[PDB]
Amino acid sequence: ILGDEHLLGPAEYISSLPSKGVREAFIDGLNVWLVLPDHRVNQLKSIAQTLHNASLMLDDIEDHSPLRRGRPSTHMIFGTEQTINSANFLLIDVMEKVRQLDDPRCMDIYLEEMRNLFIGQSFDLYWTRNGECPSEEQYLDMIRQKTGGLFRLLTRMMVQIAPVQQKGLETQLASLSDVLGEFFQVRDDYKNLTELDECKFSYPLIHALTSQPKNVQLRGILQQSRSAGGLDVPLKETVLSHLRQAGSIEYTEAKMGELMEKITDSVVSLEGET
Amino acid sequence: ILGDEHLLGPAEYISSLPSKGVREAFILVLPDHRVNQLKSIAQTLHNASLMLDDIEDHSPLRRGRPSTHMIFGTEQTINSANFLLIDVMEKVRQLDDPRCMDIYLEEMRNLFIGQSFDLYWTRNGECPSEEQYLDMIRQKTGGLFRLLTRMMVQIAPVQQKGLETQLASLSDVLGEFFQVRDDYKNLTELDECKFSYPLIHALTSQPKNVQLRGILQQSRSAGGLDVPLKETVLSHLRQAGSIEYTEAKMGELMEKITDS
Amino acid sequence: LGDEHLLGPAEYISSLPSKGVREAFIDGLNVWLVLPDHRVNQLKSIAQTLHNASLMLDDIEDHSPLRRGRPSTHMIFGTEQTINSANFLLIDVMEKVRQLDDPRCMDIYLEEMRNLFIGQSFDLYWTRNGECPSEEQYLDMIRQKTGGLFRLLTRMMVQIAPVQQKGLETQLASLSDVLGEFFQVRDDYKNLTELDECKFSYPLIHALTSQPKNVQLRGILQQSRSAGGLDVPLKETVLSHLRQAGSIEYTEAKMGELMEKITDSVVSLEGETGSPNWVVRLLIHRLKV
Amino acid sequence: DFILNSTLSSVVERSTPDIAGFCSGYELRRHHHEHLANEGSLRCRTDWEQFIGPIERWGSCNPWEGHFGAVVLPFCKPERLAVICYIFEYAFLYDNVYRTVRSILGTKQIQSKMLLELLSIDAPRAEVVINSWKEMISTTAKKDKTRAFNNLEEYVDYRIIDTGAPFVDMLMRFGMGIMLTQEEQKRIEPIVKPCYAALGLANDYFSFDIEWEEFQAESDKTTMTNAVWLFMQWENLNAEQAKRRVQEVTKQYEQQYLRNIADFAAGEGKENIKLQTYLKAQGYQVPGNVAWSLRCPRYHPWLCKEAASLLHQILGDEHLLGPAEYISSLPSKGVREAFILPDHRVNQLKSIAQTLHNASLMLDDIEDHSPLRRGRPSTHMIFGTEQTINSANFLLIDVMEKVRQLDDPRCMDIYLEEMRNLFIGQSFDLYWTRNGECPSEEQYLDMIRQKTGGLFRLLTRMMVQIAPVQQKGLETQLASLSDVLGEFFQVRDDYKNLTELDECKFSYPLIHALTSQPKNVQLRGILQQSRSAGGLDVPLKETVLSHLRQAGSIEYTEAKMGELMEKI
Amino acid sequence: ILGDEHLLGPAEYISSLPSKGVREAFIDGLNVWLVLPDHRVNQLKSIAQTLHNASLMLDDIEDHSPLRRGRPSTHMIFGTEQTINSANFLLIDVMEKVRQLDDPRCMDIYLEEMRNLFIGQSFDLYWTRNGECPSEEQYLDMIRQKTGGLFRLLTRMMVQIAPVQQKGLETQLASLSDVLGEFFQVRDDYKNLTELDECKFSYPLIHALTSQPKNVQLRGILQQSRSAGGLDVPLKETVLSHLRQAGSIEYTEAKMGELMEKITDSVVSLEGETG
Amino acid sequence: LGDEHLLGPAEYISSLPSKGVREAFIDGLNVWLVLPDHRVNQLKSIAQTLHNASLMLDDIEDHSPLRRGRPSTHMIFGTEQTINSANFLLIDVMEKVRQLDDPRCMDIYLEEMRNLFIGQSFDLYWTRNGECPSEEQYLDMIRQKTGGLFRLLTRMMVQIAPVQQKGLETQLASLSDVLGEFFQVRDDYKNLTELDECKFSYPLIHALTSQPKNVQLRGILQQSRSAGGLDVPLKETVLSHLRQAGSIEYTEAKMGELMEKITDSVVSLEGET
Repeated sequence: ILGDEHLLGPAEYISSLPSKGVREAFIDGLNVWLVLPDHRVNQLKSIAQTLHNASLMLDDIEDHSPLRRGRPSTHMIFGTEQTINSANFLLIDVMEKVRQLDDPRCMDIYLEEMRNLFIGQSFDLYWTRNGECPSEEQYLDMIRQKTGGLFRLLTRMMVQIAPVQQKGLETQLASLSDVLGEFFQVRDDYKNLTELDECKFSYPLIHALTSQPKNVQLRGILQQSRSAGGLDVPLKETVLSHLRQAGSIEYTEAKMGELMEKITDSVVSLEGET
Repeated sequence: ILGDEHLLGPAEYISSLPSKGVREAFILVLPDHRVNQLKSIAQTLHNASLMLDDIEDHSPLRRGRPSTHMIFGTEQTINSANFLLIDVMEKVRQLDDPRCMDIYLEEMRNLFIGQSFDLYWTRNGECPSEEQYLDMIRQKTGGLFRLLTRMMVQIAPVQQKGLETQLASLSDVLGEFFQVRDDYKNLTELDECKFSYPLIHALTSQPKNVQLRGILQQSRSAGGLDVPLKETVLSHLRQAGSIEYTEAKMGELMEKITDS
Repeated sequence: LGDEHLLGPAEYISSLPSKGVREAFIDGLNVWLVLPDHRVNQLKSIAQTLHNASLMLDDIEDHSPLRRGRPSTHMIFGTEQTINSANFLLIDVMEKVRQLDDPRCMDIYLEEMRNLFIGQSFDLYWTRNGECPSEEQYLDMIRQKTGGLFRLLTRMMVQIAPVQQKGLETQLASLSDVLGEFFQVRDDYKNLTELDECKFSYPLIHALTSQPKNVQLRGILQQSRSAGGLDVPLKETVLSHLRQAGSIEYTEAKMGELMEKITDSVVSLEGETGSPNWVVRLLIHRLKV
Repeated sequence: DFILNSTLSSVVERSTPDIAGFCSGYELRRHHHEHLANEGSLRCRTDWEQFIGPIERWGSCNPWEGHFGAVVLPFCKPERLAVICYIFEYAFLYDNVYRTVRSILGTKQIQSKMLLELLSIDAPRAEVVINSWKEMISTTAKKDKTRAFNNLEEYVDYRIIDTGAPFVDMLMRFGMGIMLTQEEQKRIEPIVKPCYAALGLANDYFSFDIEWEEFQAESDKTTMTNAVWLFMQWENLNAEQAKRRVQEVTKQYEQQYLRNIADFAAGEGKENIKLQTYLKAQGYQVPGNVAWSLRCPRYHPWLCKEAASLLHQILGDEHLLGPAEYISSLPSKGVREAFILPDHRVNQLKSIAQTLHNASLMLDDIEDHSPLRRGRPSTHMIFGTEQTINSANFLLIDVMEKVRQLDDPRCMDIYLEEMRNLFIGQSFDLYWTRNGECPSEEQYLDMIRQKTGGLFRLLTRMMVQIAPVQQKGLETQLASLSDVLGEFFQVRDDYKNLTELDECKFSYPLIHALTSQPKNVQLRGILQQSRSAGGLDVPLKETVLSHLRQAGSIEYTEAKMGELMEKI
Repeated sequence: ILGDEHLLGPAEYISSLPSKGVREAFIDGLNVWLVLPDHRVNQLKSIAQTLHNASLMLDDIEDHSPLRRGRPSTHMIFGTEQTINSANFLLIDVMEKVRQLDDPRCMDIYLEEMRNLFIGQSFDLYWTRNGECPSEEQYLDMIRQKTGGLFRLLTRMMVQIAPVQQKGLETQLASLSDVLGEFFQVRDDYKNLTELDECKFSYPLIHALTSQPKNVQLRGILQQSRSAGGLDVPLKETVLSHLRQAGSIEYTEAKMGELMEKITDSVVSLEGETG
Repeated sequence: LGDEHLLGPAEYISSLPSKGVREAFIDGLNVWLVLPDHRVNQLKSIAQTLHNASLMLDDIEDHSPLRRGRPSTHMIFGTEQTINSANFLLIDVMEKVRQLDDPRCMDIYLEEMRNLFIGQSFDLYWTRNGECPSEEQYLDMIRQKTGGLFRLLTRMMVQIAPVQQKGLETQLASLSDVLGEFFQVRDDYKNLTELDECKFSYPLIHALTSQPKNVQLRGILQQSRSAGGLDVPLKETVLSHLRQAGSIEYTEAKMGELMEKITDSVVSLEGET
């Protein structure tokens, strides 16, 4: 009838797994600049945790990943439909917490940044389904919304409840959020490749396909993955060998270095201001 | 990337299919603009529900035409449904009333609990009772009607404030009637092992019927039933006396719906 | 037609390494019942054939690729041929009971095989439909499935036994029933401690009963049902859910109680006979201690 | 203190330089808590006649120092001391070995009582003694006494195990209980044997005197295999000359053992006390053997009584009968009922036929992957495969309850033989169906005489047995009729299923097509496609029909029916 | 134990099937202008028939077509591997057939034309497997080589075998053959579409995908075709409705009319510089 | 445009590591036949291209995901593109045989290719239908399938060979057939000692012939035929059956007997020259 045990089951499962906690560390780091009450910071951390959990729950069915952190995924314990149902309700649940922050403007930020996140994820899903390689500009504009969406969403809701005074620090913090969202995705791509199964594009894999327009081997191992469903170890070694010859990994290291210089410059400028 | 063509695609496709407009016809002296706003909210919520339900039932067709997940994929349809929820959120905001927000959130919570119970019963093959099944369809199906009626009463010019309870009861009875009718007009005209009022009566009145339970189990681990198996299921339901046990419910619900 | 293709699946399973629990049980009971070597060997053949047919059928109805580490009979001869050989083995055993020179041995056979088939039918119904039985229902079933061959052999031995030893029948039947319960709870314990076919057990029943709201265990069991077996990480999660409800200790308590009953019954039998039975107690030692 | 605490046991005090010219100044110890060792043999003896039977041999017991297991090895732990005396007495009496059947059951109760107590305390510690026990018993069995052997050097290593040294050795191992590595044993095996041989050779040497009398008593005895008696034929002498011969021969190689203790393990690595203590333990028993064997009754029996006198102080049936009633509710044709004596006997036979046919149909539907039967869903789609198999087996068991009420023992054998033939036929059918093997015409016709004519033969023979005595000369005629009738039914079924083989079943027309045309590759390819994919699509079926009709196989089939029909 | 019975086998089942005789009729067509003897005509016709049979046998495998002319395909009676083997041997058989024409240049012609045919087929396969939409120019270039290759082969060998005199009328005949193959392919596409199961790109489909690079529905249905290895009736009707809105069935009739104008002009021109 | 899709699979299979048995055999024959270097390189090109096409096709017709520890060609380019490239390779070699400046070099090519295709056809038919050939039938097949390239190369070399080389035609051809037979038996031995594609071999044919009633072996072979391959315990069971039947010793004796003929033929050829 009404027990609400089949709704929060999947939500509670994913919320009891090991996690890095980068989203909460970002809030803690920002709270130094914007002095805020512990109550508000904890509310924002809960919001970020719920949004992250919903995103993780959804992005596992769309990747057919049986395991998460060595533990089984949520849809392998509850079912795909139940996981979708709980994830679509976590959006409503967060909607009641943004409304408890006592600010009419906080709902506008929520409703705009969520739309940006959904646009980015929609583009990622399209490029995954239809194997169309995007340009570097396109890929860098997706991950500034798909991954930098949560950081920007948290930042804009925190400079609004920030006590008076500091209001000028809006553009700088937003740029920091975007650069961090870019860095945290290039880093994950580099880590995953140097140390693709679901035929997912990455920054190193676009450079290879762009610099080498006549590489017919790469474009065929990229299609065997789509057709069969995944690449075995012998084919993954071939893909890594093809990427090692185009200088894609060096390109990725250069991009990461360039991004980190921007991060440190923004941090030093912000520290100078405050 | 500032495009909306891969996010709004499935939403436009599901809104182009032919419909019956039950929710719109359901929709207190209200100004016309408010009525159009409420109709848009109802339509968008129904479209999202259909988009999600077609996936959770592996239905290749909807009203004769293809389903949304066979033209755009599963994941894109899911993303579009989530953004449709966000868009309904935006639409409720424009109604210019603080108290519509709480109504929307509470009704969505109830609708999701009902759908969760339905999904649990369908996946695990656990047969609900009469009371549990009749309480699940007061939320999964009557949730939209209750949501709309509570929203309409609030933004209606004063006077009509004591009729919230009566209209809510009317909405619950209406949702029950719709679900029981759709159960009836599906056997007196299953492949995903969906329970129903006739099926529950048959399985409860007969605690030792092994044939029906075996056919249902075959349906579960086959992806669906063929024509002979569906025919024997119908014969079992007809012999158990559940086609007119359901016809008594449809009359009893019509008695309540007529009174209030 | 020259035989073969019929007693080939039967001979493949008779050439595999075994243990000899039933044979040792017969030799342990013979010191109390006292039978000629001919009759004891005939009963050994009957028990061996019946156990082999049971294993042949169990492998098919469990989708088990291997048995004792070696390939199964139906992966070398086909499902249909194995079924045919198993059906013929029942007719073959029914030819050996007739050579025991007793009309009353046929009634015992035909009345205990019915109980065997009833217990196995309930096992199959619960496995296929996903229904979870109660502890009483589960314990009663394994008193007919696993403790039926022991009872069958026992009731045949107390009928060919020379005149006098015939009042010791109810005690021996109870001993066989408790042995059949013990041999199944032990396997249930051993498999878990060190579900691919959605098989129920004492720990799993306890976990499902004590926790009416554990939605994760009921979820992984359904995943197993809908995927033809669990993976190793899901198996570890199922096993971990069974150490938080106390199922592993509940199974050991049941095992201890069963062993106490076995020891009490053996002591009573060794007292109402006058002969200490040092071969059945070595079998008890080989089991747990 | 993890060393040998020899405070509970002490050496024997004797002023002589050495008794009987053996074991000069060796530690022949005696245990002060020896009272447990005494009953150990007596408790065993009480078990024997209670399980095996009466004894007339007294055994091993002397008024002097003590038992052979007492003097030789008193270095046991206080608790694990009497369990060994139980083993020794059985071994010291086993060499000599309806009521015969009862005697055997007694043996299984002695070879398990000793095993129980020994294994109970510690199995890995225990397993050593049984492992040595297994090979020890077997070795002496193989050596035939009628066949002789060669020089004493090759003799001793047979004898060192034949009477058996490692037996006492493995109990000493059982005394202190250190597990030893596998390969390190091998290099020290030639270290222990010189001690073992000298240890073992004494036993027989003292025991020679009593072994002699036995040969004269037994005529059939071929040889008294014994080391010292081997000198009697090899080096012919009076008698006591051979007793002198080895009196110091063993004495000569034990002196070697003192070196081995002080050698490399305890030499260069003198500060390696964990290993150096291990070596010493082995050489303690040696003085023990000569003590007891000196004058004991077992070896010198003159004491007899003097030794004895001095020493006297579920409701069920719903998941079983679920697939069976479903298949019995589907429409039938009444072919076997019409084929089938007072009315009750006829009804009993009709019930038997119906149940057997239902079981056959249930089993056959599973092995055809056929979802439908008479337009109605098959049984394995309402109850599954395993439940249907269970019900099919129980139906075979149940028919037996029906057969036994016909009041005829010679109806219990007809049923079994006919079912054997039915299963043979079905086995050949299944083998040909699976392993893509086309039978010949004769093989196919033989198979369908048993798979399909088995039921008719069974019913006819049962009816002849049941029927009044006068009309019993038919039998053969009716059986031949039934065989032809079943053949006709099978050929008809093959013919009709073609005019108007989704599982690649060999029919009568198909065999003709395959045999008359050895070079037809299209038909064979289509059959293999059916085997692999699972079945045939409609144009494939039409091309199969075209290939069969071109070869004139349907006209062949119709000729068989007219031939079969004429015989009927 | 030396019979050639499992090799020639698949090559006879495909020959037994009914045909339309386009290649034979074409061979008869250029024979009035070239006037070469009957035995040479029969040899050329046998070469063309064998090449067409090999092409059909390979094509049916590379598309999973259970049926051909209403009857089952060759790889459902002999399997895939034996069909591939027979297709590979039919090339060698055709090349034994060519040397009997008693002209060294026939071998060079044959080798060049088969190189072109294999290039065209390679591009067709790459576009089909990788889900890459060709442009109009690329598609028209491919169908000029894959489909017009056989006609060009036959006409180039015919103008070489034929009795002396007339030799300058080679380029015109090659142009005619290329245009004719283009027409055959476009006609086949139109007939199939009006009256992509294996994700095959056509002229109307290319036009629709080029005209509206925002139609996500068409692209999604084309991807569903690839994912499920085929399209059902409602999805095919939806694709046809999409093509009947972007003016793809009308942009195809103009191409066919232009190809007929070219064919008629080429025939007329090749009727003036002869007798 | 270009041939980037037609020569893809050919170049990929050329890149992979090889042994060089064909090139070594050509070099070995050269000491008797004394061809110029240019012709020897032309023949090496022909042999390499033919071998590569053969491997490309064999991997397809045997569902082998791997080749020498590296991914197969049809796992990178698809089955259709690989078949197309193999056919173009068959075409391309015929443009190389035509560059040897001898009309008679083409009839040899056509006849030996016919023989090779016949042998492979019998192999494929036996594999698909699950029919066990006889020893004579099996040995006649491999004398054409794997003894075909050797015979082709030998005949072309003797045809190009500068004058003389009269009697060195039949002896060298017999050497080629024996050598191909020995290579196939050696490969069968190696595969066995250190079945997934239901492939018959000398040990397996011997076992199924010496034992007319071994039902277990036939059942395991049918299970391999149906399921798609043998998992490890079933492969161990087949190996145990073969060891019990004595097939391994039969194979080793056959290998020794073939090597004796190889040695005698080589000694005789050296003796004549």
